[PDB]
Amino acid sequence: PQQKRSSPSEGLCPPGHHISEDGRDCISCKYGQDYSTHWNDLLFCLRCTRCDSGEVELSPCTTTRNTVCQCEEGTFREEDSPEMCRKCRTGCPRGMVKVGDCTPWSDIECVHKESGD
Amino acid sequence: PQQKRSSPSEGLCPPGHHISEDGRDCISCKYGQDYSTHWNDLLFCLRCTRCDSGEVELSPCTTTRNTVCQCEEGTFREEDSPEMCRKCRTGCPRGMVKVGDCTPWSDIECVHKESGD
Amino acid sequence: PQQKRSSPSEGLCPPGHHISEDGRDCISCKYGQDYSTHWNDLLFCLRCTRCDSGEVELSPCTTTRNTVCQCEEGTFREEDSPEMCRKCRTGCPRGMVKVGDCTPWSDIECVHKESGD
Amino acid sequence: PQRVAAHITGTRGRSNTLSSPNSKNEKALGRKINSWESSRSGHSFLSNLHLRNGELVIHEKGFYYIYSQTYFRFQEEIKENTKNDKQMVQYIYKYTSYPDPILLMKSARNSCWSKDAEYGLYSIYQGGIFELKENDRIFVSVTNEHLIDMDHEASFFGAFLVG
Amino acid sequence: PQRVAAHITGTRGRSNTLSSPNSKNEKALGRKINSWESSRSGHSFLSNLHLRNGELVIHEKGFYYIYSQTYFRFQEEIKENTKNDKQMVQYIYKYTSYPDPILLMKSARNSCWSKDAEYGLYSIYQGGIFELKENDRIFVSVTNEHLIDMDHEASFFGAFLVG
Amino acid sequence: PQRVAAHITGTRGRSNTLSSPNSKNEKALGRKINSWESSRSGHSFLSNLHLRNGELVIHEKGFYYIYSQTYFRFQEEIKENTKNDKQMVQYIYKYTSYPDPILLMKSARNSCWSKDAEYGLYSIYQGGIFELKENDRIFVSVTNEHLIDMDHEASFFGAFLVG
Repeated sequence: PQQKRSSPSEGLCPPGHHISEDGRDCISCKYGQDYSTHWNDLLFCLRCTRCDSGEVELSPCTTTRNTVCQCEEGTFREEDSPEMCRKCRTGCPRGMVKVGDCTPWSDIECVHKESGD
Repeated sequence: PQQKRSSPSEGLCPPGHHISEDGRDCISCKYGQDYSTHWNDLLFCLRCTRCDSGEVELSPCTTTRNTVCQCEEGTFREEDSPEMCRKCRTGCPRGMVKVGDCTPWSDIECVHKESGD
Repeated sequence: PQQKRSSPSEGLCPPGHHISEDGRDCISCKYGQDYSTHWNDLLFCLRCTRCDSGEVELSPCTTTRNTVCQCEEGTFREEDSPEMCRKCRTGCPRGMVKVGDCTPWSDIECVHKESGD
Repeated sequence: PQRVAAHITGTRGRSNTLSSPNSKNEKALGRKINSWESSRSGHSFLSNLHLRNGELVIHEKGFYYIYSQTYFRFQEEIKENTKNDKQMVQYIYKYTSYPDPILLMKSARNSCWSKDAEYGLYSIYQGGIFELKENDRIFVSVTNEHLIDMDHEASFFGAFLVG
Repeated sequence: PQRVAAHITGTRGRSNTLSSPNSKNEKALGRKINSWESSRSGHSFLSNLHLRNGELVIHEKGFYYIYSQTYFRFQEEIKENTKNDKQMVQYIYKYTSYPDPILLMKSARNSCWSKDAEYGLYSIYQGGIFELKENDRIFVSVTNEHLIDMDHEASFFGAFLVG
Repeated sequence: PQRVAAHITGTRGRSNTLSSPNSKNEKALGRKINSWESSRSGHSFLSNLHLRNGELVIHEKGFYYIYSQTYFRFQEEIKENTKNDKQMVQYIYKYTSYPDPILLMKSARNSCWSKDAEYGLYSIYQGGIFELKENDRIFVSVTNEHLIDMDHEASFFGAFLVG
């Protein structure tokens, strides 16, 4: 009933750690470098992501959560454009009115994508 | 001198069929799915092709012939452009006259690709 | 103290040659086809390069030196554009003056890449 | 001796299977290609590996060269003021004994032209070696899945035991 | 033990061989590349496979990872009203004991720009695993064969026994 | 038995290492990628091969399938009268017991659009088989190294013993 640091529960280590090779200890992930979000048996924690020059960091990487990055103001990203933030349109085309402003996850929304006038 | 369905001639099955693995019978291809055009020893018939949205079907796939597709009116295809039908030109450039109309295998033919006027 | 043609020094053959497989003689490279510039133990000489249609040959391939090609007049090549010669600009943009002429290794040099007027 | 490899291909017209039971990924980018054929054909096979919901399942632990080719083929009719600009990305993931899928490889292309442009042909192939444990699962996910041409010679997915 | 593989490359300047005896395919799309070098060099080789009319001939039945890279390189000087738009396609075929060639893989690219565009660089690589029988023959065919750069580091064709 | 293979990847943020001691090539085109990680990770490894100054060092003579993927990713803001036109080339070289590096493979792409174009995504993958002698060294060099995205799933380099 006496111990020290970390041992695997049912063969799984806690978030913020990874498991030893065969010897079985639970090693901590390195803050700012890698992490693990769930109980696991990874031999290596997961590498943190670095926000690129077109993004801003909302929260840093921790041994428990990956960095959270977001497109910089004036640009946005969607499900089919995960690779590069796209420049938001300044205004709607001739004949169409706003209705939706630029978000980090969406360009401007313009109406006459049905409506009268 | 008594039989049933299909047996391979000199180790080859007829068009519309393929040969059994090692056991050797001649299995029929599945109409609308696959085919074979010549006597053969394929373990699998050849898959039919499906015409895409820019093509029209001239004749369906049969156990014996692959589907026959052709570019849709207003578009054409040639030896170096087998992947996508290309839009036919509406008219000849300034100074050149027709001579050749748009075909499924050719754009318009314009003259002054030598000639006087 | 009597010999014939070519034998390897300390296991290396001279420029213009390559070494025999295991049997060890020094075979000459084929002029106009391949070469070798340094003492070596290649089992095959290096293939000569053929200047392409946008280049001019300054010197031919010899058993000892590779062909030397250069971009044709009016075009140029630089460290980040080794694949295709790029067309030299005819003149500088509005407001900028020459200072540097087109070379085989450089486009025109235009000033107001800082300066007064 | 015993060969460990697979090469599975699109189903041409059946293109996408899924249906209602379908099958998916998770925190994975793009959308999982779920329609690979699962049986022997004259152009595909599975030897000591099997398919489940579009994912190749590993039986023997080891180093695997994994690869995939995905053909983005589309005819496009733009209009007025731009909105057309496509990012064509092929992702290769693995599911191990960890809740979330882990990216192994990505390869991307972006459409160019705009307005004055009739169509686009973009075949994307990538491959590389990764260590996998028995029961690890690998799949392919892509953006703009609606532009993928699934003829079997065009889009495919495979792997084989290295060394 | 006994290695089964090959890697053959373009012949640089000799670019295209063919001549009068040449050699071809059939119902095959594009045009067969017939000029691969057929002997040992410091960058190519054939081990338990040989070349015939541009086609690699299989000696040992099995699963083969087959691949090819074809470099489309061209300087272009368009003119007046368009007509320029190129489809660059690399096809990989096999001839078995069946009269017609059977496509195994295709990979395509289309030129983009137009008018305002000085040149194009398009290297196309594809590869995948296929089961082949002894004496099966594999070759590569391409569209716009006149735009292919055959320097040996640029265009090549190969295969090796998998598993 | 004993596995001979490797797969090494970019270091994400550390992107480029080099520093003052760095390491280079020679008559080699482009610039050597010197920042591949040199140790075990959950996405890279070295088995009977090792890394030195960005170069993979061969231990066992043989036929090797060598490959590399390099992701050119860039946001671009052109201006007035053109000057923008990029040649994206990936080179794969070997150093043998010969003074100068010898090209094994190249693969190229050129940017298209111009002026009216916001960004470019160009993943380049190539691979092929070459005979190498013990102590031969292989590396990758590229043009526009400043546009390379070194996230590990994006850019990598590897090889394995064939046959």
